[PDB]
Amino acid sequence: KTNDWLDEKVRDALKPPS
Amino acid sequence: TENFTTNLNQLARVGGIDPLIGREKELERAIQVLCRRRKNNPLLVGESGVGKTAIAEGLAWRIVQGDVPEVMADCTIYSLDIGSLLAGTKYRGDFEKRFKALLKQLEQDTNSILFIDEIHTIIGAGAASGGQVDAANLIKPLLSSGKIRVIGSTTYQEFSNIFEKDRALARRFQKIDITEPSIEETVQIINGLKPKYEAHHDVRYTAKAVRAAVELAVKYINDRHLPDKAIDVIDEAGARARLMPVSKRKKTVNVADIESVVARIARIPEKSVSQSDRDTLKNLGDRLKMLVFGQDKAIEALTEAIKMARAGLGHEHKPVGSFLFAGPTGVGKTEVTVQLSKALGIELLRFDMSEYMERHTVSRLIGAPPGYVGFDQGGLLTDAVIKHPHAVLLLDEIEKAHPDVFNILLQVMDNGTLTDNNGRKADFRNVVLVMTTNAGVRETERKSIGLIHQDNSTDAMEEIKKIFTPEFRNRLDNIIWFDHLSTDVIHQVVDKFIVELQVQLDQKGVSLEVSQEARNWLAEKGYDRAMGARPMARVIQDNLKKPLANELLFGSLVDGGQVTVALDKEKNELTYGFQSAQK
Amino acid sequence: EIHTIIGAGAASGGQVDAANLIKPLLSSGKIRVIGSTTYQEFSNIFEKDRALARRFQKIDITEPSIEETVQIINGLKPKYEAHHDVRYTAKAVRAAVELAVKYINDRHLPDKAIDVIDEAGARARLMPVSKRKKTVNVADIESVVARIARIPEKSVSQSDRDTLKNLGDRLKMLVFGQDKAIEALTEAIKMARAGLGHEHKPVGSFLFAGPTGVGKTEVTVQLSKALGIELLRFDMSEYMERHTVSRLIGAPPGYVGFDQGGLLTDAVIKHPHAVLLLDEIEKAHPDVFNILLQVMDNGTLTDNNGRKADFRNVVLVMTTNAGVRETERKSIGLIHQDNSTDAMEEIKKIFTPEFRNRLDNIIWFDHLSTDVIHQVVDKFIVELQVQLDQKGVSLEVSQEARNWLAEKGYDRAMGARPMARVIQDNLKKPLANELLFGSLVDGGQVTVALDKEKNELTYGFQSA
Amino acid sequence: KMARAGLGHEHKPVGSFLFAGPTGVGKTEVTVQLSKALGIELLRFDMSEYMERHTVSRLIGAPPGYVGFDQGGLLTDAVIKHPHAVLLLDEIEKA
Amino acid sequence: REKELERAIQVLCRRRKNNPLLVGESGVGKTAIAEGLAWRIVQGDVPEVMADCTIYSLDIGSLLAGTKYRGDFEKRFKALLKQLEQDTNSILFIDEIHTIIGAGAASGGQVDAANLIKPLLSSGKIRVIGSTTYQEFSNIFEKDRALARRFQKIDITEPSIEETVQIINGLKPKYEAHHDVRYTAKAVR
Amino acid sequence: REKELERAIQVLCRRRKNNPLLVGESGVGKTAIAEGLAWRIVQGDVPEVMADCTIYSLDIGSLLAGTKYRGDFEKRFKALLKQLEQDTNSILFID
Amino acid sequence: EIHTIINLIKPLLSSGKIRVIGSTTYQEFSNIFEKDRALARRFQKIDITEPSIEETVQIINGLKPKYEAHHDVRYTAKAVR
Ligand SMILES: Nc1ncnc2c1ncn2[C@@H]1O[C@H](COP(=O)(O)OP(=O)(O)OP(O)(O)=S)[C@@H](O)[C@H]1O
Ligand SMILES: Nc1ncnc2c1ncn2[C@@H]1O[C@H](COP(=O)(O)OP(=O)(O)OP(O)(O)=S)[C@@H](O)[C@H]1O
Ligand SMILES: Nc1ncnc2c1ncn2[C@@H]1O[C@H](COP(=O)(O)OP(=O)(O)OP(O)(O)=S)[C@@H](O)[C@H]1O
Ligand SMILES: Nc1ncnc2c1ncn2[C@@H]1O[C@H](COP(=O)(O)OP(=O)(O)OP(O)(O)=S)[C@@H](O)[C@H]1O
Ligand SMILES: Nc1ncnc2c1ncn2[C@@H]1O[C@H](COP(=O)(O)OP(=O)(O)O)[C@@H](O)[C@H]1O
Ligand SMILES: Nc1ncnc2c1ncn2[C@@H]1O[C@H](COP(=O)(O)OP(=O)(O)O)[C@@H](O)[C@H]1O
Ligand SMILES: [Mg+2]
Ligand SMILES: [Mg+2]
Ligand SMILES: [Mg+2]
Ligand SMILES: [Mg+2]
Ligand SMILES: [Mg+2]
Repeated sequence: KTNDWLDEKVRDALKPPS
Repeated sequence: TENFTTNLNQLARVGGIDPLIGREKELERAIQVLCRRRKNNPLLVGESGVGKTAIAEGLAWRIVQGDVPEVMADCTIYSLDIGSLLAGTKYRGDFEKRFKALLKQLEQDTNSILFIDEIHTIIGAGAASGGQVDAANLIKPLLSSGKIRVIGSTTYQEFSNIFEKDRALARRFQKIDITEPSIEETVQIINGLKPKYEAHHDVRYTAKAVRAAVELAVKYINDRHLPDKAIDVIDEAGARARLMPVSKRKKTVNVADIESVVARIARIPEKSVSQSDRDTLKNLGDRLKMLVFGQDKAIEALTEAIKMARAGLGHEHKPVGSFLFAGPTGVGKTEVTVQLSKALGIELLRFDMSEYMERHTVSRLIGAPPGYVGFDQGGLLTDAVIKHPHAVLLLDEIEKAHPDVFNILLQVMDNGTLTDNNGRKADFRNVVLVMTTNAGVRETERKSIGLIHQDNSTDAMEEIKKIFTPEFRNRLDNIIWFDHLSTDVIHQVVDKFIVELQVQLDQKGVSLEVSQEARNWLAEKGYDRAMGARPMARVIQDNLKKPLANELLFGSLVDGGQVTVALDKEKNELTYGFQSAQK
Repeated sequence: EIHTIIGAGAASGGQVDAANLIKPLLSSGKIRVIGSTTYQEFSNIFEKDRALARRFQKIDITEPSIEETVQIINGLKPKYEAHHDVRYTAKAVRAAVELAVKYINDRHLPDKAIDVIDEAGARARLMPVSKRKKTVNVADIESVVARIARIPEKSVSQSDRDTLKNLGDRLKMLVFGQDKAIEALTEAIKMARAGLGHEHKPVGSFLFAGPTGVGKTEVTVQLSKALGIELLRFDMSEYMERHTVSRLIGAPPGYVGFDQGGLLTDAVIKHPHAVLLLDEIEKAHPDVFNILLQVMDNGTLTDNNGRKADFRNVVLVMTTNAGVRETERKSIGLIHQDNSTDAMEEIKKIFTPEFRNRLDNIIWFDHLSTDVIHQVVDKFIVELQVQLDQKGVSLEVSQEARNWLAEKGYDRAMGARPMARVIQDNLKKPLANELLFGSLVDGGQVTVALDKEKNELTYGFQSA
Repeated sequence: KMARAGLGHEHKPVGSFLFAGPTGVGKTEVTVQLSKALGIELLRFDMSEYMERHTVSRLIGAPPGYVGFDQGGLLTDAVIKHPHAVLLLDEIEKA
Repeated sequence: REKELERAIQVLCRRRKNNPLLVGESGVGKTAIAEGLAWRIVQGDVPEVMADCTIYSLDIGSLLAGTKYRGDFEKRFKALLKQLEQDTNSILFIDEIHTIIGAGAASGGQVDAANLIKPLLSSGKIRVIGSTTYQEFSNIFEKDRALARRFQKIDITEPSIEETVQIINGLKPKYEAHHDVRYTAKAVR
Repeated sequence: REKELERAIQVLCRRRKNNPLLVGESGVGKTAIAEGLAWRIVQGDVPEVMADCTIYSLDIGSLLAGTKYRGDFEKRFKALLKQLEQDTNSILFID
Repeated sequence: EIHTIINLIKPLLSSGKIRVIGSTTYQEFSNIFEKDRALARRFQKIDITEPSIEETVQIINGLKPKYEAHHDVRYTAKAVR
């Protein structure tokens, strides 16, 4: 009767003011 | 867009990339795809090292050489660099401007192709925002229109799990499967590439050397692919010559040099064994007999099997030797295996099979399947053999383990390889598999109910047949039954145990001398056929170690001094005399 | 691909999106805009933005019928014909739709059928330098579909035809006896090339059950070498546990091992035409047999990713050792009994009746006869000779010596494997000592004869 | 004394003694006093719990891919924490 | 470690894929071999070809620091590779080489240092020494079959007891100076 | 905690691998021992070599929080390491 | 509903400068608080049990004047019980 046990950061772009 | 793209044709003419030999069908298919009215984008999907980048870059070399169709005579291939495009795209729209400008230039010329190596990267090209906008989305409309042609190259793993995810992009790219070349194809490729490698290393490769490298690489090096595998051996062999002495073998590299390089890469014993190795092998049986007295047949089988593999008469795809050691307790099944590793100076992969009693424990040896907590751990057996390919695999107390474990060792004995949960394939060709079993120990010691006590040696074999499935026994090279430990052999064991005590005693500065009379007394007092040689340790411990330890801790032997042991026949007891050597 | 406009901007400060700029206008209804998206993207991306999804009116689009697709090709025929300067026959366009849908499954019917037309025109345009052939024949369409789908089915070549005829003869030379097994494999493979093959099943699904030492795996392994196809050997002892079966079809999405994918489906995809040797299938968990049931009848297996692997051209050979103890079991009584029937009953117990019905044939390998063993001894000697050739040694074994080796090692129950052991002790062991230290170190010669008086072999080594 | 003196087996534990005797004869107590006299940890383990074969997994832990694998083995972890100790196994026969 | 170092020179002198990889268990001395080459280079014990070559060590954290802006990571990685190519006699040493597979990249993005460095390694323009444990090499590095092909594995087997005593004797002047004590010969053995 | 503290100083004075690790059960004064070293240094009850040293307690939670970028964690972590590297005497504590 | 949030919860507790009140469901406590040793040590479990039948009516009666004033109509004592 055994049982088997199964087992954010992104770059951004900047826009300078026109 | 010179910064982002490089012209392969220009590089081919002055410097060169690589001469392309063969792959006529692969090039014809790629060229046909490029000539299509729509979706004329070939994708060279293949295993690593097959030559996916050679075909794409070989087309430029072929075009300058002129061995191509007239339509492709004016075509020019550009190699895009994803890193260069994203070198300075900090501001919004910078990448789009550079990428759109590059595609626009191709449309104007209308007689050029783009070679994007490792095309799986562009599915996730630089996208600051979460929006799906990326190079794949930008290039998708142009691909369907047919304005531009773009060659691709990616592995099966990357294509299936990254490129396929994007259904729209996959439709535009016509998959072209690249298959590993045959042995004959690979040797021809090396001959064409041989001048390029000969010039760099200033060596000349013999015809035998190139053929041996391809054949030897396939036999021993399994993880890599044949075209890449053969070039690695050929390239490395040339490097050694440059680093060899000034004039010993600079002119040419013989087959012997190729055989040595293959051995180092695969960590297998080199062919054409040295005289030093021959001396060790010739005296392996003699040296093993000194440590393990008796059981010469077992030592002979191990030494003879090891001699065959090194000689070159080993099994094609089986281990050096598979031996099942069955015998009464104390015979020395584990000791001979342990000493074999020490004598040969190879790692001893000792596995206690008692631990793997339940079926679930089988996962430890091969690792847990994908999607479980144990995937990272891997397989103890697979990882151990991979780290130490040449080793002695000692599966002690194999009978204790569940029959499921026996099934796992079927491919090892016959196929010679085992597969890990991650998919890695282990090589058992050079490992010596020794399995010690205590089956029939109860039967052999047991005395039959009869006037004459029948020898129960035969009975033990019957349990072996029941415990082990017939297929398992057939794969074994031989079953070496340890008969018994004789009285004469036990006399030698006493000397061996005393020698072990002497080295331990040497550390404390005390020297022990045992008379021949005392040695015979120990053997008769503790000789037990059923228990083998283990009682010898107990009698020696009580008779000799216990008095010495008391004296050593508190007494004359605190400081190293000679001790003398003699037998008194009148009392039939050992006499221990201690003489201090401090002054 | 209107899913893209939902985003398109995340720069600091602006906090603007294309969908938000057009959201008031769409709500007002002054401007109307058409859009297209994939079913997966609409449910996962477009549906998330309820405002856009609410406004837009979905119009389902699905693959057209076979008749409708050929009509489309005829409509598009002037464009493709003009570019390639080729003309397509009415039968050729019909063949492309029927052949492509039959063999190509991943792509949908419209592009899949057109892909053959475009490639067919390019091949016809590019194949002859003289441009002798401009029209596209039906035969050309078949060849193009074959390469795209990587199926060996095509008109048999003269070079390939010869090899097919001698496949049985060559297999017999390497594997002696077991003629029924070789005939079943050769005949099934011949049918596939001829075209008399199952529409949605593998060419062959053979279960090999026999005594230990018989050449069940060897015939399967040698078949791949003779046919020049890859051998997808999958040892089934590793898959004893139920959870391990997922490894074959891939781990469910969201786990550590999902990316690696299935080992069976990926291998079959990489090598569509190959021999799938599932050795020791008996040891595998019952769940493994369930997966194979689908492959035998449906002809395709879906992995965790959802890709389907085509087993139509795969030769499925599953070796089993079920009921092997009965084979070596010695029945009580003066005369031993044939336990072949008992072994079949064990196979029936282990394998479900439905599984056996799907299998093309179940071949019971017979025990090796004395005559067969004599050939086996010669085969092993040839392997030894090849190994000796690498070291520059030549071995000559007399006929009397070969008979002596056969009798010493011939065991019906154990099989051919004992013969190898006899060769190792009698021949390899003496040569090994001489090879390492002796006359055979360099350029050796060897002769073997049987001493009739002493009934023991004599090994004569010449340094040469 | 022999092990500390340097005349030990060097590959086996200090001692493996099976104390078989009638109830209340002092077999368990002598081991407890030995630890106190030596000032070493006493790794008391009751073997009555391991009545059946499956319970043995607890001593060495569950294998990878099964529940309780992270927990580890009580016997292995206990010895690791206390290398010098007395490993008492009461009611060994009942196991 | 002459045999281990000798193979490294052979790999470094290869026309293509001249990237030696030092795979061994922790504590064996892989970093010592990678850094020891630089020490021997100054002394001149290494072969003439190796002489006059500068070995650099890559700090993954420094390269990825302050790279939030798109393309900053690529600029730094492509700038360093350009430097190595221009010199033609510089060898890069990437300790814990498995880290480049998981270098700076977006969640969706698959562009990493491994993909960028892959073309240069195959061509042979740049030589890159590596160091990683057996566990990381098999569970992470080997998974990337493309990257593994470019790197040549060099097995490192821990030294014997006899070999180890000489290593301590060579490192004894440094430990003695820091602790201002002298280690007896018997103590080292 | 003289015995426990003495072991820590010996490790810290080592030329290499001078990173003591305190392992114990919950609520055994594990954190207090590391914090106590700072208190002892302030009172000058430690050896002369230990004197004139600073103990820094790194907060993993604060460092991880607020990065929201690939290089934010690396830059702050590398910045922290630079400060410790600049001062040879300085020591770090990571609970 | 602290269980909904549970990186910064541990540092404020460890510092001890500001004490924090946390309301979590019994099921969530076992799933989150019991599993995390650090969170469990800092937080003290205060058992909040439902009032008895007599207590429940008393609470309504205590709060009944507020309700009656709000809408200007009252409930009989029999009705609330
Ligand atoms: N037909 C061929 N002719 C000549 N060289 C070949 C051929 N096929 C492969 N090569 C060699 O292959 C090497 C180039 O790498 P490829 O085999 O194309 O793999 P790759 O594209 O780098 O693999 P990935 O994409 O990184 S997994 C060089 O050594 C080539 O000489
Ligand atoms: N033939 C032998 N000569 C010398 N020492 C021996 C011999 N056989 C056993 N010993 C010693 O006996 C002890 C136990 O040896 P093992 O190899 O474990 O015995 P074994 O008979 O293989 O044990 P099991 O329990 O039956 S697997 C060691 O001290 C060995 O050195
Ligand atoms: N019929 C045969 N003809 C020629 N060689 C054979 C034959 N049967 C076995 N052999 C030899 O035995 C080896 C091949 O054995 P396999 O066919 O792989 O065994 P198997 O069928 O997997 O065994 P089991 O015990 O049934 S699992 C090679 O050395 C062959 O030369
Ligand atoms: N051959 C050697 N010569 C000199 N010192 C060595 C040698 N091998 C090991 N050492 C010493 O042992 C350490 C080797 O460096 P380590 O950083 O331990 O290498 P490593 O085992 O590759 O590292 P990781 O971090 O475990 S991958 C240093 O303290 C060296 O002084
Ligand atoms: N030889 C003895 N000397 C002193 N007390 C003893 C002795 N034998 C038994 N006892 C008493 O019994 C206890 C030990 O009983 P124990 O050995 O655990 O019993 P059992 O063998 O039945 O499990 C001691 O702590 C003491 O109370
Ligand atoms: N040796 C000691 N000297 C002084 N205070 C101690 C000592 N041991 C424990 N304490 C007190 O008890 C606490 C033990 O908790 P601590 O070891 O910090 O827990 P944890 O290891 O779970 O982080 C200390 O913070 C301190 O208040
Ligand atoms: Mg490539
Ligand atoms: Mg043993
Ligand atoms: Mg088989
Ligand atoms: Mg008791
Ligand atoms: Mg290191």
